[PDB]
Amino acid sequence: EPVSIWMHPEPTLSRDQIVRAAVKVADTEGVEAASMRRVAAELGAGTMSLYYYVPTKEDLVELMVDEVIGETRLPDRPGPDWRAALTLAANEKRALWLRHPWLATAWRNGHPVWGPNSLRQQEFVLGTLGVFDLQVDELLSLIGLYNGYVESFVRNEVGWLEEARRTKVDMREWMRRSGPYAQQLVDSGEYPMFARVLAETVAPHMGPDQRFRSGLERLLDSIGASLDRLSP
Amino acid sequence: PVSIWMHPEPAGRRSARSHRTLSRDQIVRAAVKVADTEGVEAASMRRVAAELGAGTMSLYYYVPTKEDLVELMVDEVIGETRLPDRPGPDWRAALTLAANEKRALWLRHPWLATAWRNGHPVWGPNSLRQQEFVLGTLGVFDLQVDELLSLIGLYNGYVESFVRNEVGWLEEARRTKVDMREWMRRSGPYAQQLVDSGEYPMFARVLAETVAPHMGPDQRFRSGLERLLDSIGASLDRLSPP
Ligand SMILES: CC(=O)O[C@@H]1[C@@H](C)O[C@@H](c2ccc3c(c2O)[C@H](O)[C@]24O[C@@]2(C3=O)[C@@]2(O)C(=O)C=C(C)C[C@@]2(O)C[C@@H]4O)C[C@H]1OC(=O)/C=C/C=C/C=C/C=C/C(=O)O
Ligand SMILES: CC(=O)O[C@@H]1[C@@H](C)O[C@@H](c2ccc3c(c2O)[C@H](O)[C@]24O[C@@]2(C3=O)[C@@]2(O)C(=O)C=C(C)C[C@@]2(O)C[C@@H]4O)C[C@H]1OC(=O)/C=C/C=C/C=C/C=C/C(=O)O
Ligand SMILES: [Ca+2]
Ligand SMILES: [Cl-]
Ligand SMILES: [Cl-]
Ligand SMILES: [Cl-]
Ligand SMILES: [Cl-]
Ligand SMILES: [Cl-]
Ligand SMILES: [Cl-]
Ligand SMILES: [Cl-]
Ligand SMILES: [Cl-]
Repeated sequence: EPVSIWMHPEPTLSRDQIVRAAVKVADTEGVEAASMRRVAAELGAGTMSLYYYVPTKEDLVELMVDEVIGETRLPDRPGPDWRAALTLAANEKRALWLRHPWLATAWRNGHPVWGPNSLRQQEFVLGTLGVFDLQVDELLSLIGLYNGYVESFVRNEVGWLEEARRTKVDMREWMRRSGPYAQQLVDSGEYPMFARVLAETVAPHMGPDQRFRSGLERLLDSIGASLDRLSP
Repeated sequence: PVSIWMHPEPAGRRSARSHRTLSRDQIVRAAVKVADTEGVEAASMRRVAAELGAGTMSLYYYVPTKEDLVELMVDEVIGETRLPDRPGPDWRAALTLAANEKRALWLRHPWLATAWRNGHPVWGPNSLRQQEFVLGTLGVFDLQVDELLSLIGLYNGYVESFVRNEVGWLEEARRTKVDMREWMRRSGPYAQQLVDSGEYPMFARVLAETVAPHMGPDQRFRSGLERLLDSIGASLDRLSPP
């Protein structure tokens, strides 16, 4: 039976060096550029000798994820103020993804990453609502609202940065250039919800940081409303 | 760069050595079939041309870049969703229908979970029509546009995360031969070592008390979706007191 990288003890070179060097490549070149042969060259080592520490590309990615999650700066305990605690975790996750853009898209597996940094972060996040009388699956559903918002926002933010390096058209410029088509769509009268969105939305005109915070505040109100009903 | 939705499409044309007339639609449809069977990376201009019995360069007359092709493919398959013109007066039932149609679509075309790496939205006609339906489900409540979009954000965040993870398991298992249920079996001993450490009590509680993972995929999706709809409902109430 193939053994989890987390159950697979590691014996000049080390697993951590290999992982950190891989991360440094992916940060600027993407995860596909962080091949073993590339990471080997970065460490002045022979490629075959890397496999002794990290048996596969798949395992390298999983190690890379857990390694970076270790960079977040969370207190030991979430404390009683769940809003502040989730805001703190939200801001840290956003900053982490923007430092490591590949996090938004590198993971195409189903299985979760059960390395020590991810488990430690999960304690903090799951613990934020431990002071309400929730069943586990109620808890996990509310935390899914939180993760859903943060990851969707930042995945899109990192999509725009990626897209703009290809096209040199960023979000603001994209909205400017799409205006004549948007008007054509509104004037057709076929998309009245869309027309309402365009006429009335505020979010796209704020900077990214206040747009993130303003969505977070609404997200947290949505969790608070559910808490009112579940644990009254 | 003119967007693909504004890029005027030339007349259908048959190259002298080809049996079939070439059009944008026929190229996108042939691309979708390739992506379904072999993934989006395999659907190079050449491969898609081979499926059509056409020369590679003649495709570029109809679709100028791979990215436009992908945007076209995304909009094409979204046309497959089966939604009525208007959502109707039951918002839970309407978002339930859209959730189940999106999940089935992503299961038919699993590259939808991963192939879109851009920031810009797809404003093709199939996407805009589905967006009207989805946005329309809460349009009758007294909601500011950005409260509406935050609530629809909850809906999409749930459906996409679930199905992205579902399709991930399927892809992962084609490589490893271990699906989710088997992965849970094989990970038992390690999970028990983590619990035994005493360093992860929330994790221990989760492993002890979670029900969802033990359900079959349809029941798990439904049961999460009901909980998501309960949260949207608590928000709808609280947004318009008393
Ligand atoms: C995320 C995203 O899609 O973000 C979009 C951004 C890139 O682009 C934003 C965008 C684009 C263009 C404009 C605007 C945008 O905000 C402006 O607001 C704008 O509307 C503009 C304008 O071009 C205007 O200038 C103009 O040129 C023409 C018109 C007719 C109106 C204006 O005159 C007035 C206003 O200036 C809107 C925003 O749309 C939304 O927020 C859409 C949200 C839709 C949620 C869909 C969920 C559906 C779920 C599902 O199917 O499961
Ligand atoms: C999505 C996912 O991660 O899905 C996981 C699935 C693949 O795997 C599920 C999983 C795995 C293993 C087992 C189980 C699982 O459910 C079982 O429930 C299990 O717990 C099992 C067992 O192996 C057991 O058999 C066993 O071998 C060992 C122990 C200690 C207990 C059992 O004896 C009893 C029980 O049968 C857990 C589930 O965890 C969750 O559902 C976790 C939700 C995590 C949310 C974290 C939010 C973090 C956010 C953030 O940091 O921003
Ligand atoms: Ca508030
Ligand atoms: Cl990447
Ligand atoms: Cl490699
Ligand atoms: Cl490998
Ligand atoms: Cl941008
Ligand atoms: Cl800002
Ligand atoms: Cl793919
Ligand atoms: Cl599975
Ligand atoms: Cl089922």
